[PDB]
Amino acid sequence: RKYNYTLLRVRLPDGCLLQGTFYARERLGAVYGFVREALQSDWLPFELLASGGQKLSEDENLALNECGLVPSALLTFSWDMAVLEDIKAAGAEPDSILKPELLSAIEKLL
Amino acid sequence: PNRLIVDEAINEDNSVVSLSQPKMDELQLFRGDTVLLKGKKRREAVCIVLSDDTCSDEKIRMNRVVRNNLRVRLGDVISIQPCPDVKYGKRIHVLPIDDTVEGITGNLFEVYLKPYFLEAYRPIRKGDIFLVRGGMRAVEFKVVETDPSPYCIVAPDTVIHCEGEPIKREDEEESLNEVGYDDIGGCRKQLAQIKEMVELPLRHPALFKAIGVKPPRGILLYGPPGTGKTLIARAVANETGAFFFLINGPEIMSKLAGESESNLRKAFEEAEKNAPAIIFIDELDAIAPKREKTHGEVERRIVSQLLTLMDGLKQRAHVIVMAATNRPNSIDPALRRFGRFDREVDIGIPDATGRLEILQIHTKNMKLADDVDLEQVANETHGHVGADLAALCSEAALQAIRKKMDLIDLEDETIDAEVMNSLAVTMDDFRWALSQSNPSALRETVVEVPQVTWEDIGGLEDVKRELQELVQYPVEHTPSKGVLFYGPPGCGKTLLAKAIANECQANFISIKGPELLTMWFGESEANVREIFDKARQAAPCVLFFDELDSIAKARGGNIGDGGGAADRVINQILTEMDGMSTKKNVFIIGATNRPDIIDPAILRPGRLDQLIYIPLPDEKSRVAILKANLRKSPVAKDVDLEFLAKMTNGFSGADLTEICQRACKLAIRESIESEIVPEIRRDHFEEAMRFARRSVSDNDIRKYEMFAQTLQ
Amino acid sequence: NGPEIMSKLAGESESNLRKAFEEAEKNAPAIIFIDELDAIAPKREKTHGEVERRIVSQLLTLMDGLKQRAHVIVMAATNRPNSIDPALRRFGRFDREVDIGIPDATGRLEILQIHTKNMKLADDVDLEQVANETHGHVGADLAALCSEAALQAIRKKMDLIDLEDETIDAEVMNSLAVTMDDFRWALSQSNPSALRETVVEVPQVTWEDIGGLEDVKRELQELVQYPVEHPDKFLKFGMTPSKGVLFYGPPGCGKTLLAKAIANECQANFISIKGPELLTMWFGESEANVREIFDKARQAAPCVLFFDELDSIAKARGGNIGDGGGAADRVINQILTEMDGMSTKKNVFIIGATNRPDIIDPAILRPGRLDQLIYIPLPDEKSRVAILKANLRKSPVAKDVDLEFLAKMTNGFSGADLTEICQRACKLAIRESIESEIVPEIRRDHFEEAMRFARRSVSDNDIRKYEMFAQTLQ
Ligand SMILES: Nc1ncnc2c1ncn2[C@@H]1O[C@H](COP(=O)(O)OP(=O)(O)O)[C@@H](O)[C@H]1O
Ligand SMILES: Nc1ncnc2c1ncn2[C@@H]1O[C@H](COP(=O)(O)OP(=O)(O)O)[C@@H](O)[C@H]1O
Ligand SMILES: Nc1ncnc2c1ncn2[C@@H]1O[C@H](COP(=O)(O)OP(=O)(O)O)[C@@H](O)[C@H]1O
Repeated sequence: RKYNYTLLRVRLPDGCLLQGTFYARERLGAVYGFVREALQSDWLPFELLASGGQKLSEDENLALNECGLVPSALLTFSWDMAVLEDIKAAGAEPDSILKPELLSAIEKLL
Repeated sequence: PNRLIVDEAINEDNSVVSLSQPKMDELQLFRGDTVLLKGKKRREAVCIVLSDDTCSDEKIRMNRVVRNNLRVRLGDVISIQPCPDVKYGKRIHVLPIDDTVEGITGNLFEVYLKPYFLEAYRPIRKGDIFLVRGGMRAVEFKVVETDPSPYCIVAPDTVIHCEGEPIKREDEEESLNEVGYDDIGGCRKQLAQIKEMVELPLRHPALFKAIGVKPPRGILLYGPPGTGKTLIARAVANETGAFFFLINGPEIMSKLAGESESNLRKAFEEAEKNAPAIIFIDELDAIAPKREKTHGEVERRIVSQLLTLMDGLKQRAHVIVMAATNRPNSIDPALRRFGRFDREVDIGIPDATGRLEILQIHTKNMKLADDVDLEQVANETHGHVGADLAALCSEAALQAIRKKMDLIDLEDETIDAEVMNSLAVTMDDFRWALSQSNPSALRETVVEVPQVTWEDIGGLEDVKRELQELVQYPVEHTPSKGVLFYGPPGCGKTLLAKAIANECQANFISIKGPELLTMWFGESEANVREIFDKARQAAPCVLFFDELDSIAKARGGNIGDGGGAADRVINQILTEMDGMSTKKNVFIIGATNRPDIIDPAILRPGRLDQLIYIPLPDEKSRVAILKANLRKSPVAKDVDLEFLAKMTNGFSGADLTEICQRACKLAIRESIESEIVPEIRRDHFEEAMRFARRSVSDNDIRKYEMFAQTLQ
Repeated sequence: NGPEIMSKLAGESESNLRKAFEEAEKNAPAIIFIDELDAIAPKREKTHGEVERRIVSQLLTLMDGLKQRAHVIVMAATNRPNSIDPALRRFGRFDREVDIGIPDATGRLEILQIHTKNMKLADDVDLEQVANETHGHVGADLAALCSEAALQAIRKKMDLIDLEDETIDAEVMNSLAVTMDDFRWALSQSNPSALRETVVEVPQVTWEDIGGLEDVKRELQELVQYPVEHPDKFLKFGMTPSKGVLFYGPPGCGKTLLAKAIANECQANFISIKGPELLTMWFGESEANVREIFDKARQAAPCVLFFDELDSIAKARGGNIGDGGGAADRVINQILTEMDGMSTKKNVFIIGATNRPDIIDPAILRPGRLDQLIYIPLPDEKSRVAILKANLRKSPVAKDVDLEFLAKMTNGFSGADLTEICQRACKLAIRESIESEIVPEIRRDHFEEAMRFARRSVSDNDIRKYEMFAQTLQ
């Protein structure tokens, strides 16, 4: 009987950690929407990998308590392979994942 | 604070450990976060933390690979220190360990390291040793260079390099292919019993050196060959760190007088020098046979030397002696006196679950095809022990090897890793091996949890509750430890004993008429004591003595020879029952179809104090019986089971089953003939009704009802 | 010790045994103790080795040499008095023997007290309760319990005060007391080394423990005490005292208490032989164990030798059916022989019991054996009340408890069944008492609740069978 909410963290390629609060029954589409709003480029396709090695699909209507992400979990962030090939081929270093609007309020972990 | 006791892993993966969620909440880390673990000798390791429903609040679950990198052992304590600063690596250089790369060549990265790390995001620290399984070989690697330091997370964009000679293992490092606790399948309870008795004096010797009270000096492991008697002894020594000395009968008996006893006592002296240590003596019946069976001086004197060496263990602190035999009664009884080898464990034969676990252990390095179903194999391999399942996996591998190697034709000192990587073992290869394998433990009784549950028994709703209360009451709140069932045959007497064992997850020990008769006929009724001792070792279990009067009937029943109601075996059963306590977690159930001629002693206080009558099923029960028997088959909607039950007024449950099987057989025959219908139709049941008859007469019911009223 | 001498080579075992005797004479007075005598000198007819037959001959001659070796006594220990070569027990040599057996409840307490002489015990420690719980334990096990309880107290307190060294301040040691929890922990860790062996002891059952049967209690005193309290009257009138009595009737009426109660008042050992032992002797072809039983009585004297389940032999031959013959067999013939050879002047009285008197070999009831018959029926109205009152002597009973009403309902109950009612009502009162602290007496509700679970152990048909038999005997 211990839990009905979950806290998620996302490990970003640029060394930053993104955190947010969700219902234990929330769907994966709301987590992808949350991350898109936090990203510098909300349109740029990406994937979120769960702590158990299972990839989370944005188009799959699964709940966080069904995906093994409750009461808490860390997700691994990666851009879609299609855009990574163009970013690397062009010589563009993806050194910023999040929007400056959130980064200006970055806190240290304790 | 922030410290936990090291325990066994549930997830075998080498990059993850499991904590109880309340400790992850205190450390404010989430599932998947990367943490450092602080071990002994100022060593550390990096891993991912998850949680489960089984880890103790004050323990950390980690596998052998993680413990070896920390140079810690089960029972130690480590600190947990989250390290969120870890970043992704750019280049990591990994090289194999020489001890595992011999006879194999090719590109180890493409076969092992690449799929191991690909999209796995495993934490890696410089100096880490880890195992990658595949190609029927277990190959472990060490990390020699990391661009970030001292640890990082591997990413799909991280460069993985591997050039150079294999690395030699350090003398303080153990091979990951050495037998440990993760290599033992079934008999988990027996292993836990050894842990309680052995690990404490070896991990915490100070507790026993400060006091004059010695721990158990010897443990006798007995059971069929190939069940893990030596595997447990070695695994315990390897996990605790105690020195393991191997002795066996033939090695000592092959020596001449003087040399034999010298080698035996020399090993004991070495164990003290290397204490803590475990001395394992295999084939105890060969080194210490019963003296009345031999006139040789060598055999008698070796027993005398072993008897004194066991007594000397009160001086040889922290040395524990274990031995293996086939049966506790096949060795010189002097060894079993107070002290010495006064403690024994019955290993037994793994059940279907244990056999599956053993197969899964052996196939760890095997590449299996999608059609391979090891659970189905474990269900078919009745009578097999771990030694036979090892042979089964080997033979299945060899058949797969021949099929491909005939086409590969690689003749050299080593085999390419690539050709082994593409080699898979299919169900056809296991099926072939099953046809060639022959169980080594088919003669011994196999005892396991039955598959019969309460939903398989029609009627008798009150008897179901009575049995559940008899077992639950002494656990939830002198309670009885046994019940006698009487009544007509074919009403479920045996099923009741199995169903209560099933729901309790208890072992079911089935004794049938032929076994009771065998003991009587051969004047070997002393074997009853072994049956009761098995019931204790198998606890929790249900000890079911069917056909209690089978011997009385064999001796005449209604006429009679030189005996009457009592016999050699029932008197031994009565004797042994008086020695069993209600706290032994053994429930004794009897059954008879003629309760008027069974020695009434069995119902006297302290024995089978519960007495339950099982009548023929009534109309609603007969319908339930038909539905239970048909629960596994397609049945047409035109089948009126209530109509059948109304007609079969005098039928037993066994008689209703015959009707069901008759209709089933007819449905199958019709389907076969049509192909050369897909469900059982009323016509098949109506035909069965023309031949099925009641097996229990009205006169037999009156006999049982009169008995019931006589005893109340 | 046997196994050490046997571990030696031929010639070395004999020389070493001789040296011990020669050294004892030089150091006389001296005592030579040979442990595991059955290992150094096993029965010659049970072995094949020449060395084992030789070492027995060597010990036999050394024992005979004790007539010349002044002031030397040889003692030995074995597990079973009949597991050694009988030659050693012939006149001279080992002409004396003493049965040590297993300590009784009083001795076990004494052992616990001995091994706590130096131990500081807390007020909650109760060694008498431990001694009663440690059934099947011997001195080796009770000593372990004392040392283990000491260690637990030392690790809880002193190990957090002192260093890992050999020297401790006297004040720190004296400040350490052992609590009852440490003894209970050790009790759960220890396992009795002698739980299966029969234990013979003077029982604690007294006449006040038996409800009803007032005339039987007196009759046993006449049978057991009078022949030695007033021997001049038995001689004056030429009376031959009976050697024993057989009890018959329903089970659970106090037959075990009758034999124990007279043994208690007489301060005599109570030896309880059960059916399974008589069955083992017959089936195992070990009838010589009958002599062991009667010899135990002769060595344990004064004692009461109680043979329970006398019907077990007749049942072994079929009991209700069997062959066409009688109840005579090998075991009963050996038992009857030993009875005839036993004198009443050894302070041994034999009591038998059976629940099936109709199938007992009539020979046991002939003069010189268990010629007297006592019927023990189910307790009557006044006795059932007396039984309930006796069981409740150790606990306060509420004024609302009507023991006569309960006894009137339990018309078909035995004394054993009335005891369960009292014990269950006691447990129910305890359950309430424990909960009240998270009561001082047993209330009517506890007895009425117990009545819902208690049942009679003897059926109405069994009662008629026993009454008809007793009536047939007139
Ligand atoms: N309970 C078991 N669990 C896992 N493997 C087992 C078990 N019992 C036997 N085996 C396997 O069978 C073989 C046993 O052979 P061996 O080492 O001689 O031990 P023993 O003959 O004492 O069982 C090993 O390969 C071992 O892995
Ligand atoms: N109450 C019952 N419910 C369902 N099936 C029954 C029942 N009684 C007997 N049977 C059928 O009879 C068969 C034999 O039952 P079993 O308990 O082995 O009889 P017994 O105990 O007399 O040997 C079972 O396979 C079962 O299908
Ligand atoms: N007349 C009685 N008075 C008091 N207690 C009795 C009486 N009869 C039986 N009991 C109780 O019943 C228990 C069993 O008695 P026992 O004589 O051993 O029966 P059994 O016939 O089984 O040997 C005893 O422990 C005793 O406490």
